[PDB]
Amino acid sequence: MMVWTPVNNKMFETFSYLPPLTDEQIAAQVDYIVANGWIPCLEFAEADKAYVSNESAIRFGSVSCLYYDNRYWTMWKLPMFGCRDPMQVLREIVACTKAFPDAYVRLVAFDNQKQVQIMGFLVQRPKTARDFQPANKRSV
Amino acid sequence: MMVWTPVNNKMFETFSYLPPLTDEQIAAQVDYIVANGWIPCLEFAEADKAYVSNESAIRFGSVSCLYYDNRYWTMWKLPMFGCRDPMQVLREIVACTKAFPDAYVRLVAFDNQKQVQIMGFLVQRPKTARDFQPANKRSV
Amino acid sequence: GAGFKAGVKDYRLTYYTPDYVVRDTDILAAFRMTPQPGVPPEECGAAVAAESSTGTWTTVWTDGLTSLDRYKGRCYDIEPVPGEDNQYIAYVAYPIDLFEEGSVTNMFTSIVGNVFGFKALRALRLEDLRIPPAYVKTFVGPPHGIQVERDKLNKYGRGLLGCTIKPKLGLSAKNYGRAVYECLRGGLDFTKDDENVNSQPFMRWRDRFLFVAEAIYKAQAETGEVKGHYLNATAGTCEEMMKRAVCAKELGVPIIMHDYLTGGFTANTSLAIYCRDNGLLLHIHRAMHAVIDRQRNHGIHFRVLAKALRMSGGDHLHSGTAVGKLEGEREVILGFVDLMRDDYVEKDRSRGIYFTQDWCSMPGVMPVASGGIHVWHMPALVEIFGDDACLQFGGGTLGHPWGNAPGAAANRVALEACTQARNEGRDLAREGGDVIRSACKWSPELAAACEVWKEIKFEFDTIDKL
Amino acid sequence: AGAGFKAGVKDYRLTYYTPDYVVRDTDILAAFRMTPQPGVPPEECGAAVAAESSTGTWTTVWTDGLTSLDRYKGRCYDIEPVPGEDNQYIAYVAYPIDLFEEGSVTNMFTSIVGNVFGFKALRALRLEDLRIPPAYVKTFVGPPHGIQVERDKLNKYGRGLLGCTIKPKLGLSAKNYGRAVYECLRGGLDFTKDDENVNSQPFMRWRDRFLFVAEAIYKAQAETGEVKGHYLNATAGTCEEMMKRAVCAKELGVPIIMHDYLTGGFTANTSLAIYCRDNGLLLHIHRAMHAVIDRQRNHGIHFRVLAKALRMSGGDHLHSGTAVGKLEGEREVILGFVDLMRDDYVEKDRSRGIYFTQDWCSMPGVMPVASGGIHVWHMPALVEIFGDDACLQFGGGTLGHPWGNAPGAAANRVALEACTQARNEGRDLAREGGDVIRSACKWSPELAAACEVWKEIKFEFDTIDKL
Amino acid sequence: IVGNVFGFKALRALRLEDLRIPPAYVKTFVGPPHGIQVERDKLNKYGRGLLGCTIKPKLGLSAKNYGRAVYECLRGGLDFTKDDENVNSQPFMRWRDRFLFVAEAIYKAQAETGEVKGHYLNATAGTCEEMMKRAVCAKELGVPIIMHDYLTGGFTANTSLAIYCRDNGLLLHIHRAMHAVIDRQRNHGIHFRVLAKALRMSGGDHLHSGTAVGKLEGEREVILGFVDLMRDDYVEKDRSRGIYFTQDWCSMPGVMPVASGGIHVWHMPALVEIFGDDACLQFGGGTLGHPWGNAPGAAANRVALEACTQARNEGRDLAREGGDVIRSACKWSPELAAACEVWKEIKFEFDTIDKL
Amino acid sequence: AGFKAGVKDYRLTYYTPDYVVRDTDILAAFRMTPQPGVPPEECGAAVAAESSTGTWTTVWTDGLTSLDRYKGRCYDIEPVPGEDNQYIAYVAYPIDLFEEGSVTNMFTSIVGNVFGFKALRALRLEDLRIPPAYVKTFVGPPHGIQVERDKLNKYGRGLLGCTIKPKLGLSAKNYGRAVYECLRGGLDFTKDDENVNSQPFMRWRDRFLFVAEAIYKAQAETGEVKGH
Ligand SMILES: O=C(O)[C@@](O)(COP(=O)(O)O)[C@H](O)[C@H](O)COP(=O)(O)O
Ligand SMILES: O=C(O)[C@@](O)(COP(=O)(O)O)[C@H](O)[C@H](O)COP(=O)(O)O
Ligand SMILES: O=C(O)[C@@](O)(COP(=O)(O)O)[C@H](O)[C@H](O)COP(=O)(O)O
Ligand SMILES: [Mg+2]
Ligand SMILES: [Mg+2]
Ligand SMILES: [Mg+2]
Ligand SMILES: [Mg+2]
Repeated sequence: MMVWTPVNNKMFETFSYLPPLTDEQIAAQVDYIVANGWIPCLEFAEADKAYVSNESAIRFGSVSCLYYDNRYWTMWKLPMFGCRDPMQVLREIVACTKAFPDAYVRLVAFDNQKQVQIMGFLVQRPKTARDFQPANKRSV
Repeated sequence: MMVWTPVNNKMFETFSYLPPLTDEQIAAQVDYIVANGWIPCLEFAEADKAYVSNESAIRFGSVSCLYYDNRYWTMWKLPMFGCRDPMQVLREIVACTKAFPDAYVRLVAFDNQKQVQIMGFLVQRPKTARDFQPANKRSV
Repeated sequence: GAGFKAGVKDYRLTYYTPDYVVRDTDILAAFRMTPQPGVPPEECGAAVAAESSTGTWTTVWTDGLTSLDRYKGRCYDIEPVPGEDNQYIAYVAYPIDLFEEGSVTNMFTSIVGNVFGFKALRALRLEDLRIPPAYVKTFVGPPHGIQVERDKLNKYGRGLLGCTIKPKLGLSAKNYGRAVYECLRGGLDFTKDDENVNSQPFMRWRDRFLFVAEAIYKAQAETGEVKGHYLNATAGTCEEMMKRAVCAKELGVPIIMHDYLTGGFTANTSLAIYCRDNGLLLHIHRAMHAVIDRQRNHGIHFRVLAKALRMSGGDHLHSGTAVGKLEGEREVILGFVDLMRDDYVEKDRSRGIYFTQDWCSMPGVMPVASGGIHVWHMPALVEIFGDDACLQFGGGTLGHPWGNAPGAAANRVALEACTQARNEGRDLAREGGDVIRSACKWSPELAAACEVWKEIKFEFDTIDKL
Repeated sequence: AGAGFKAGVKDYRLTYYTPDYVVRDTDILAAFRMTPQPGVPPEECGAAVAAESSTGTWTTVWTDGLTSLDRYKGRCYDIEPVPGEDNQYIAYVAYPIDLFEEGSVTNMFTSIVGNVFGFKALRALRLEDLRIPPAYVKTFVGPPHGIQVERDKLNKYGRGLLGCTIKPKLGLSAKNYGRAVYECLRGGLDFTKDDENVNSQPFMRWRDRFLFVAEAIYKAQAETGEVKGHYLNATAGTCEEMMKRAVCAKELGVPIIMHDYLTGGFTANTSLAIYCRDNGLLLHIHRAMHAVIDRQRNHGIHFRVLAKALRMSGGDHLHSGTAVGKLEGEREVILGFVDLMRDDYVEKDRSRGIYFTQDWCSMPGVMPVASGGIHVWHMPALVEIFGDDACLQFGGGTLGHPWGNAPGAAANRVALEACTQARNEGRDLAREGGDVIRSACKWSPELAAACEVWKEIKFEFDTIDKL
Repeated sequence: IVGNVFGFKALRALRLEDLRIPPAYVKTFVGPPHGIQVERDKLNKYGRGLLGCTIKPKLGLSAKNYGRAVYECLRGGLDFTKDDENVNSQPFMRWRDRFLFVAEAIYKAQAETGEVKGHYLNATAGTCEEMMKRAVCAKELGVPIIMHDYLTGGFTANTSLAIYCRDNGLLLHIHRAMHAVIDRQRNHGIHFRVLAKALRMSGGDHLHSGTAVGKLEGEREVILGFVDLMRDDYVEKDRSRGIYFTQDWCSMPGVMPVASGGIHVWHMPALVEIFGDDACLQFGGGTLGHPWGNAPGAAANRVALEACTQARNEGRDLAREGGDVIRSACKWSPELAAACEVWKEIKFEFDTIDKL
Repeated sequence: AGFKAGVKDYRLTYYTPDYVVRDTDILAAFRMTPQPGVPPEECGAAVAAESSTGTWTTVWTDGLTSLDRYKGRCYDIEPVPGEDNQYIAYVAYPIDLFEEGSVTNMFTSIVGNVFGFKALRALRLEDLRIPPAYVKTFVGPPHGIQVERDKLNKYGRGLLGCTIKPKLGLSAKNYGRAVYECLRGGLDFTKDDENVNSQPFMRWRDRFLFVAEAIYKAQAETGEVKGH
């Protein structure tokens, strides 16, 4: 029996239980966005604004149900409307992570028919983050 | 497309989106107070009391609408009632910043007919402040 | 014109109207009908139309005070059923005027109230209903729906993962919260009360709600992901049901559940309205449905019960698994999953969709695949449902040899590996086993789960055939 | 080492088939007519049903060890073959009282009938009967009033009560509704009623109806000198709308409301029954949708279980069937659950489908209501089947009378009183019933007119729900 | 006053130009929940016009996308954003979902900028009961400001809401939707100045006043007349601005004029010159139409506002040097420069219908 | 199609002369008077745009959603006979644009801002097509004609009413005196003048009370149901 560690084992929603994505794996996900005609977009946040929190609820009556701070991140430029070039998305990842090397950065895509984010995953975490485990240190 | 930075880009209400005011620009603003017969006043706060916060709302029922801590700052002496000399205002700026070199200091003016503060801007921030950007670093 | 004439006449004289052109505001019903010997299909269809709308067994004078043409239900078409000597699909049209606005209860009371018990028929099954936009618009509908739910949870790009705590009954409130915490922290988005977990001597509801809240918040802080547990508001009275929903609201937790058929449509609609007004997600359990919907010859098909739930209100509804311990064929499930999720679903008899259904922007309901499923089913589940579903592993989590957190991790790893493979262009029907086996190489949790349930399948002759 | 956690699938029968179990007097018992898939032993199928309606799932869970499964598990403790059936068995399951929420029919159903009917490993499943122990019965408020209190409140004794559904089902205006109700009540009927599907609709809004019906009720009562009522329908889309309608009836001072308990649901029904108890309204229960569940022999839930559940949830009247009318239900089957609805104690009697002795521990009885396709010639049979403690309803049988509602009411009332009198005098209604009716026709033109119109009218078909 | 007389056969046209509301009647009204001075004091905002922005497209956005747009707008230097007048509760976005996401956005932008932020959450509804439900939610979220369409919801509902806002500390933004049905034509109807006096009495903290230079009609001199009637305690008769009567408000609080509709960065100098500091200036398309997105759009408008305010304070003539002040600010502000380039040629100049 | 910042003609998105109206669409007939130099098509499109989804410049946020699904559509323009510069513009609004059961919201979209646009000289809404699927969202009248006749027990002739005069200035007791005298002579109803609410000369609750007395007196005297 291996034991799933509760210590410094923060996750990041979709694909965070898989081994870290290679550049080829990221490119494959970008090709999937393009193949489906979805709208690519990058979002970023400093480390303090990265995970869901409750601080604004100090101002509330009994209305905190499904309210969390830090769900919204900051938009890198605009969603890439009309983008049909995966290399364009990859170049924006490079540009975003260069401008904000110490931020968390995620790639998302929007479907305008459902009007919902249709995919998303973390593409950068700051090098100073110590709150996560290698795939093989998730259980001890 | 340049991206407005969410990181360490705190503002300070009126004039904080312009380049930092020169001494000549501050003097022009003081002349404007005097020309209009308004009452000059200085206010100051230590760094922890500078920005609006919510801590007192822990004591509240559902009455936090338009309540914030740190709107009030500390009055430097008294409002300069009957002041018609801009040099007098500039001397109090020097006096206030010398007594509190590590405080935020703002210059305000009151109109007693409307009974409202009629102007205001930051004249000093502590040298240790790291939560603001120079004008050319606000976007990336 | 025409005097009142006392006495019995054939229903078909008034209620069989084969040349009637249906109106776009009519509610339409497709009845699989088995007449008694000696009862013509036309008279049997007319009897069903009559006794679910305006008519009784003998002529009444009071018809003359009103306009029967305006109000009567109309059997307007009868199809023979291929392969059946004594089965017919009778199509009935009901004027919109017959129905109370916003009341699924009233719609069922007319359409399925008395007609199934008539001596003159041997069996009757309601297969489908065409709910027109003008009637759909009278309903509040789901508290939130799929898009709003994902937005509130901040969860995108994969199926959601859930889990029913086991044993069904017998756990204390504290042990319940202990199990919930261990499940959620390993990678599941949700856990849930079993359908029959309400308030009982071994575990009172408010004790459970409190310990579960502690568990939710511990797992959320630990993982950095939004967590929830469907707290059961199902109760003996509307007043008890509401008390439970209020407590969930006051704890700030995301989601409650209701057993809509055993609690009932009246209580369910009330609860869905409460959830809308207070921002709670509402998970719907379909306990008792198979009493009604299992047999081909008699009852009400689940697709009708699913449409009724969408109207009454629910953010999630159980849909079946195809591959698990409970019955429901893939093609049948795909039909009503479209009816649950989509805005517009074209008639498609090969999936049992008898009518084109326009939902006129009523939010979609998240299908929940649950019951006897495990890690090896993951590729098939992802292929069937796509991302907009919740997949639930009760035994498939709490039956893991290393406990709940490793169990949750195994299911989460399997889901994400399948999703990734799907996104990369892989064929999950063919390559699913390979995707799972590849993931086992870097995931000891998954490998342990795969080993335990490798031989486990549920394959039986299907009762509810199209 | 002791018994530990072993991950994996094992047969349900290892835990949930306990053929030597001695049932406790607090256990809830279920009789399931079960049709296993080929290759599934009856023991494993009975055990799967017991497991998945109580404590177990498809694979072994470690959490069982934190609790005591022996204390909480459902137990298949007996399996009978069904005579005449190659692949049908009656599986008997015992549920500890600890499994159930007090006072909640909803929760009892959720366990016993929640998931098991959809299991791939069975082809069909029908819940035939339930043994509700006194210790569980006592947790329920029960019917708002019951038969004795109802008769006392109405001041009605010595005969069946007579009722009538207003027709057409839908399409009448509020004023025309109250007009028909007035004419029905004044001719001798004790009650009229909203059709089950009459709630609130574009052709007639509920509160307009309630008011005109109140006027009609009070007019007929003043005119006849007998207490009158009309079951006003509180069935609604939400609990709040249901309650508003009950409140309006309370504020009008009228005797009785109705609820469709299966389409409204048990949760709302129990609430309404409690409201009726607290405000002194009679509660008529309509069983709309039951035959979706209860018609077929091989699958569903027999009506007798649905009737027991209604008694527990709360209702002063419940529809029982007629035997002779337009809707199915055999005389012997009906007599079984009529005893279950009315009586305090009912012994096991498989010849009437009573699988368990039932002790109601003083919970009031529910008035059976015979309704649907009945007329004056059915009266002797109806009085013979039910006795005085029933309500007999003639909708078409009143509003289909050639002379109108008041003559139609009077004919039904004359027919009831003539048959009751003959019964009291020692006459055999099964043999002399036609003579009783023809004798009454001689002094009653209203009855004569009704007899002439419906003389040839019978409803005789092959019964689907055979024992 | 306007109940039956406009329909009389014996007249061809009737227009109510002005009303003299006497102090003795003014004193019977609760009036604005807060007014200009109290609003500035609660927001801690002094020395410049306030800046707002209507989210676009008008309809069709989801609750989450609404909050996303709001956060991006507020974080770039706008004080407020708002629901469009017709954003109430619809199938594409239910109100309570919006309120919650918008609260998140408000609190994110406020923590990010260090300035108090708000978004006018629309309480306009089909019934008073729904209207109040929405106000209550705003109160329980602790947010500063809600809005009401006072003509389409109506005076009875509006007065009730203004009283609620007074009792619960909520700022109340008033949208004048439907006014032009009534106030556009010179020969018939009711002049807006009367509709503005009525709003002041009924209760509102903000009221749309027109722009003079934007896409909707209202001449500078006409606007200046009723802006005085909205803000000031005492306004002398002045027929050259359409003021038929001397109006004494007997200390009833002033209403903040809101200039909105078809305005952009190049209009800034004229807007500041017309209104002075006590106004809210709103840029919907003028923010969400910026080539670089909402935050750069917000920053451009904020920079333009502050640059004009600073030039004004220094003694510069905005009426006459407005372009130079804007062009100077473009040299250190790429955001402003991008906005100036896109909207350089854009003007709204048509013959005025509502002439004095 | 990406985001292009800047102003373009409304007619490029909002004039759709080949649109087939849906049976759930709200339809509006606008009598429109454009300013000189504004084509009827651009004027109709501006009305359609600014009463539904559009503003004066292109917004990037359109791409997050489906403008085709939500936009108001000027689908037809008729010249007005006898008029050189008047047109009937026909606009179609998707049912999704409207709050269920809210006349307030329907008016706010359709007549909210467009009447004040500089680019038009005049605008009149002539008619609206309220589709069944929208009508059904409204509770509607408390009773309606049939139910009113039934509650009053009045059939076979017009009902007769009467506003008490002088409009203002009568005391509560005089009001009830006048009401009684009117009702007892054969009128079915009397009424408060529209501007009679509650005033120094007559407070509402005093009037309600005296009027009740009058209603019941006249009803007892005549044997006919009376109201005020
Ligand atoms: O009670 C149960 O069996 C479950 O908790 C699943 O447990 P496991 O995960 O341990 O199998 C669910 O309620 C069923 O899936 C309901 O069936 P359906 O979804 O068909 O309505
Ligand atoms: O709708 C009807 O058909 C009835 O009103 C009877 O009408 P008639 O009197 O005109 O036949 C009753 O609701 C049925 O008896 C219900 O059946 P059951 O009692 O079997 O539940
Ligand atoms: O709907 C609109 O057009 C606005 O949101 C502005 O949009 P833009 O900022 O994109 O122009 C405002 O409601 C109008 O200004 C109202 O007009 P007024 O102030 O005259 O009442
Ligand atoms: Mg379960
Ligand atoms: Mg009936
Ligand atoms: Mg607007
Ligand atoms: Mg009048």
